[PDB]
Amino acid sequence: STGSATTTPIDSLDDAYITPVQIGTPAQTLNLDFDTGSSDLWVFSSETTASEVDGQTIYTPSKSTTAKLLSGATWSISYGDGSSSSGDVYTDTVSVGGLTVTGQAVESAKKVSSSFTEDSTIDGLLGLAFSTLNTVSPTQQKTFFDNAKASLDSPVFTADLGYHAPGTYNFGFIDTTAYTGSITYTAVSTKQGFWEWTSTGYAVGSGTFKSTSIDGIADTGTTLLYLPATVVSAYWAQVSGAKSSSSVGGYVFPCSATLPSFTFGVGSARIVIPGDYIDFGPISTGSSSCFGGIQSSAGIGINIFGDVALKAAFVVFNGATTPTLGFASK
Ligand SMILES: NC[C@H]1O[C@@H](CC(=O)NCc2ccccn2)[C@H](O)[C@@H]1O
Repeated sequence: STGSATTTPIDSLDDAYITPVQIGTPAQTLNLDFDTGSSDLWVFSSETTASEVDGQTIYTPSKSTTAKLLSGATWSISYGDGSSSSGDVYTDTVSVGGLTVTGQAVESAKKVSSSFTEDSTIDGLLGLAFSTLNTVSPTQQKTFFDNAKASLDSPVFTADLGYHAPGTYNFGFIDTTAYTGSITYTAVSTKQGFWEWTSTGYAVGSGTFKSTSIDGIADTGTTLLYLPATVVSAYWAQVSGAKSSSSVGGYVFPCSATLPSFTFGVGSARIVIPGDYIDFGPISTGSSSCFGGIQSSAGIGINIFGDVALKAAFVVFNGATTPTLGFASK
């Protein structure tokens, strides 16, 4: 089997991407944030505290003939940005782009934090990291990908995120028309439950490539590119007027600037992030100070190749017995 679904930016800045997902019988379609940095599939639901729902589409398990309460199971997750959610668990039929999994754990939110409430466009998350990170207790549950894997033509999914444009998540096959040149594959460590890999270095604009190992995770659920302070300082030094602002919470730059590209290494291959991918617009409405798309990982504990990096590439998440990651230009 295979699946193919279009993923769409939630706003004009590509702050996140949503992908339609069919849950239950008859189908209830929710727009979920596919997140390769976490491993829970959770949704706004008929069980979510009323005051914490503001415009989201909810899952109502009582209206699904295939929904079954997973007795005694609860879940609770907190993300790197401090957001969080929790609730109980159903199993139900879940389909993504024509690919169907029966008995998928669908985690129903009873509580969500304010940032989820305030985002009317995201109805929940679909985790695509390794199932070892799944928070369901007392019996850990598998991700959609892990459940589907055996049935897929090939045990892979691919992320093809657009810049200010729709893109595609494919499951079970590699669309050879969706990228240019070749796909370069690189080793993955699953020791922390992430798609963790080591970049071979970087360049700023037309500058010389710096060969240096940068360990980090491929995370579709993170907006920006978070890299070591040395690397990030070298980037923003090439932008006149750019500075790190503690009040704003990162590097900002004059909105009149032209941003240089940023290149990262994948083995001997190179992925080039165009400068305008790194522009996340005015820090507040009407401001002439703009927020940068490359930020320091110093306060995070990990480097994160988020959407800013990934949308410059066609990315293969290879879930073979020994997982690997593939990157191609496009
Ligand atoms: N500290 C490492 C962990 O932090 C995550 C980064 C994060 O929170 N991104 C934003 C975000 C918000 C809401 C939902 C999903 N992502 C990584 O995926 C790891 O899991």
